[PDB]
Parts: sequence; structure tokens; C-alpha cells
Amino acid sequence: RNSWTKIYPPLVEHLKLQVRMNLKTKSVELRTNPKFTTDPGALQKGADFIKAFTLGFDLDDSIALLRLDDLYIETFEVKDVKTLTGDHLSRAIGRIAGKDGKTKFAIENATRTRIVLADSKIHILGGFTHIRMARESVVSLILGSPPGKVYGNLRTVASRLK
Amino acid sequence: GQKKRVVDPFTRKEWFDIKAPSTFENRNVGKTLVNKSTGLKSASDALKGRVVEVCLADLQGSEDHSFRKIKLRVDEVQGKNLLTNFHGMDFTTDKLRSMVRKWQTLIEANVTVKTSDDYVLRIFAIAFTRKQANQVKRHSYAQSSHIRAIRKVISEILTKEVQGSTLAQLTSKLIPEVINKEIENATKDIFPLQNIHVRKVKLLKQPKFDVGALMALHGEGSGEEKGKKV
Amino acid sequence: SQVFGVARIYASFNDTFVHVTDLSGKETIARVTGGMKVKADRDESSPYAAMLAAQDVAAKCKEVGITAVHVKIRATGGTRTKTPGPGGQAALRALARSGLRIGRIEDVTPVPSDSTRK
RNA sequence: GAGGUGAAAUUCUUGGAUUUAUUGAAGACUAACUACUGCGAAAGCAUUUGCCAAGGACGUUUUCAUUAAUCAAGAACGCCGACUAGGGAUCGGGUGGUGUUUUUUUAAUGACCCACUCGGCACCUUACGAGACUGGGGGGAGUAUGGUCGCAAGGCUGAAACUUAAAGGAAUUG
Repeated sequence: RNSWTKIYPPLVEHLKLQVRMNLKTKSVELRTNPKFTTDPGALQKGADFIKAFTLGFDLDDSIALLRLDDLYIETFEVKDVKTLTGDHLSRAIGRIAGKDGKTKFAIENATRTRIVLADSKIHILGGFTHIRMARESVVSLILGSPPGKVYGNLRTVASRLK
Repeated sequence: GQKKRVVDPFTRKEWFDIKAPSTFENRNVGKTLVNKSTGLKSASDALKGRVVEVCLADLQGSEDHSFRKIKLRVDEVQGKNLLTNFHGMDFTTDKLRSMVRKWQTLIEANVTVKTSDDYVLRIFAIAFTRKQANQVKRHSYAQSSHIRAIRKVISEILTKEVQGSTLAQLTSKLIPEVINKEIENATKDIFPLQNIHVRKVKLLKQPKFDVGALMALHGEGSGEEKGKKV
Repeated sequence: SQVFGVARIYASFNDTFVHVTDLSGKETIARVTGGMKVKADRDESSPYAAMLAAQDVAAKCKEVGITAVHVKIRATGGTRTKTPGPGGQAALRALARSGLRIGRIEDVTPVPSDSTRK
């Protein structure tokens, strides 16, 4: 509701398609108008745009998924590795978020991706090899490492980026 | 070693189309390939076991059945048409993942019921505990005896809705979601219960064929066709 | 007017599968995976490989006579990652870009429902 | 071609692997719902239905009448205390109120809101008190060492009793 006035002109004047918000099933439907909308993949790009926004990234990051179409959005769970009973799960999300977000923002600003993380399922959007870099740093940290060591490894991956 | 040389396998393929039973709206659902009708595996018995998974929105024209895919089993071939019968029903996974929220309970039940035909069906049910309007506590849990009583009346009234239906009558009963309204009306004496659904219907055994019953589900038909002109 | 197949895109890590079958799923039309288009043995999951595989999928589907596909996009599922790889969205985009109409995108990865871990 | 990896590889594969569809069998497991919630003496316990006994809290103008509390031995299973008040939320029971969901001459039976009250798992505070599978050297961070115990250098190898071959090393603008 609060970001709808910034979502749809990137779906009507920037892109070429039309929107409706069902309050029936509380969803967003996207039609492509037949007689003047170009760009035969624009329906798929705008659908994945609002998919990123409803999945949890901010709307400027989802616009970054709309423009520059080679940014995909990987997802995985905490529960796949080390099986994480709930106290250790709290350790896991607190360890990935750091203090005042600084570790997550470090993984953001270094490997050029942007992540968001729900209570047991995290999402990384960006370009695919940087997604793999961020995913391996995250899974090392969720297996449980000193954040100084993951800062050092992040300095090396930033040196790959430079 | 040496593998194989290709010979194009779409020259021996035959196109049939799938006519759905008349317990639905618009009944041409699509087409299907099969190998060409040769001796030693004719095509009309290379078919007859295939189930297709269609969307109830595509079968009913609306979009409030955008979930709830169904299965249609091919039974009788006549004249490049595959006449189907109902074979099951299933939600998409995103629907019940979109329904499950924490701070409530899901009461789910299932019963194995034999209809007025000799089809036996395992038919499921899900229901989620609502909170009333003016409720200020954030929980709205059921006290698990309310769960046992709700699950009891769910089992009783939906095994009353089966046995009192055939397959065609049950299918026409669960298209407009009205067994859910029966569960809601019968259960609001115990707990509020938002969005009760049936969610899944499985065939277990099927009686016999009865071509007459299938053709009465669809419509008639018999052919005297062309004659060779020599 | 459309003839509908189904897409059956299985996009794990390490590989992607673009495998159009008919409306039942019994008869296949051009299974081509990601690792058979270009193989460095590690670019099998890449969006370029998924775009190549979906592009010659759509070539053979236009050859046979299928105009549209219902998309069933799954991941490896099971007791594992449960979410598609980098090739799923690329294969879907290349299938739409290469002439085929898309309908009914749905996520049919096998959620394991009480699995066999420990 | 499929796994798989940071890349690879062992492995499977034209006697058709992987993918897809239908079906069967097996052994586990009980996803999301799932909580600073519940139950259990603890370890622990999550699908449905039934049976078997059990247990707790509450309600009680029921009954017995001191039958009680703590633990060495033995048996079964495997910032503190003797301390004041509170506050919000939640679980189980009870009482009262009087609105909405419920509903009716088939049985009884809900859900929510509010106040009170008993008992729990926690949390946030307050006020006031002497609260007197066994074996052990002696602080932290360093610094020096004409003592004792060790380990360690040389120097082209071959090659020493032999100024000794081949080959190698090193440095090398013959």
C-alpha cells in the first residue's frame, strides 16, 4: 500500500503492460496489452519485479531487478545445513545480521548483491557469480566462523572484484 | 562405442484431443501425442491409462479456481477423441503455503469413503482456526478437544456428502466449493474456522469400465463412415 | 487456437533441464539439458546454457506444432535446497522470447513433508 | 549425457543413465502449524482413531484425622535466601457481567470481550535479610642467564688410506 505509487509507473510508463491488484485473492495480476506494448519479455521482467518486492527486498532493489535484466534471485534455507535447533538458529540469524546490520551490509557492499533474510529462509539477488560468492560466504558464516575471518575472506573477494 | 543414427520420431506420432466429462464447462482441454496406430500396440490401448493434470480455471472459465488442479483419466477412445473421467483433485502447493500462518491451528482430516458407485476415494480436508472480530488476544488457538470435535464433524459430514453422491455428482458438488460451506456451517458452533478447503481427492480403486455410464457422462455417438470408392 | 505442452523446467544447481512434454506428461518433445549445450562442466547451470537449451527446445516445439507451454518450474527439493538455480528464470525467459506463449507458472519442487534426515 | 565439485575425479550411462508419466515395495520420519507455548521425576515427548491404566490444576458446606518435611545407605528410571509488593503477556480450571458470533422441540456442548480468583512456564521490575567422575601448585605480564640437561655449525658432493674418473651443483655477458 505504501509503495504502490512508486511501483506502477515503472510498470506503465517505463515498461509497457498493465496492472491490477486483486483484493479478491490479495494478489497482483499483470496483463500485457496487445496492441501497443512492446518487449515480449517485459511481462516476465515485471512479474519478477513485483515478485522480488513481495519477497522482501526494497523497491529500489526490485527496480534494479527490473532494469539490467541479468540479475537473478537465489533463495535457500537455514535448515539445509547443520539442522539448527532453535537456540542455535537465533545464533545463526544474529550472526549473519551482526550488530546493527553491519555484517549483512558488508556482504552487500562487497559482492554487489543485496540480500534479505526472513526467520529461516534468506534471499540473495544480484548477478549469478556474485550470488555464488555471497552464498558461500553466508554458508561459511552460518556454519559458524569468526567474523574477522569472514571479513578477511571478503577483502579477498573484493580484491577479485577490483 | 557406436551409438545410433536418428530417424525422426514425429512422423509416427498421432494427435488426439481430450474431451473432458460434462460435469464441467468447456471441455476441449488440449491435445496429446501417441505413436501411430500399428498392429502390435495399437494406439487406442497405448492410451487409456494416461491421466492429464488440468487447471480448474481452464476447465471452468473463471479465475477463482486458479488453484485446485484436477486429474482426468483417459478411459475410452473413439474417433480421435479421448473421453475422460474424473481421477482426482489437488491444490497447488502455493495455495496452502499461502494459507498457513502462525498463531492459529490447522485442523486437517481425511476419510476413505466408497461412493454410490464402487469408487473408493481418500478425500482430505484442511481448516484453519480464525479469530473473531473484537478478539484482542493474538493467539486464537483451539483447545485440541475442539480440534477432535471439529475433525469428528468434518469426517462425519463429508462422509455423508460422499455416499449420497456418485463420482459425477461429487465432482459437480466440489466444483462450486459448497462442501466447504457445509463444513463451515456445521462447525461454527465449535470454533470460527476460516478458509476450510477439501484440498485433495484421490481415487484408490475403480469398479469396472461401464462404457454406457461413461458415454452417458459425455454424450452419445456411433459412426458409419465412408466406404472405399472402388 | 493454441496447442499447449508443458515445460517441466528442473533447475538445480550444477544443471538445468528444459523438457517439454505433452499435456499428460507421457510423451516428450525435445528434452535438452543445460550441460549438453555448452559444457565447461561448471557452466551447466549458467543462464547462458539455460537460454541455449530453452531456445532449441522452442525450435523443436515450433517444429512439432506446440504454440504455448504451461510452465512447471521445480528445484532439486527433497531433503535439499528446495529453491531453483540460476537457470530456471533464464530458461523461462528464453522460452517466452523464442515465440512460445507462457501459461500457468507453478512451483512443483518436492517439499519432503517429514523427511528422512536423521 | 547425469552426479558432484572452487575446479575435478571415483561412480552411472545407447544392455538407455539423468528428466517425464503411471504403479508397486521397503525402511524411516511426522514438514509448514511450532511459540521465550504445553506435558513429563529427569533423560524427554509432535499424523488420525480406538483401547489400557496413569497424572496435574481447578471446583467441593465430601471423607480420614497428624497420617507430616529433609536427605548419608538402598531401590526405580536414565548475587544468593528464611524475602515484600507489583506490571504486562500467556497456558489450565472456576465465578460473575451482558453484547457479538452462535442458534430452532434430537442429546449436551461452544468462540470472543471484561472484571475477579486459584495454580503453572517464563519475562520486567521493586524492599529487606548475615548469607558467617579421585590425584593440585600458587597470581598476571615479562626480562636476564659464565649454572645443569639437550638440539644445533662447518663446508662443493663423488673423494679417502688415493689431490682420483664420470656425472651433478654453483656462479656463469667463453
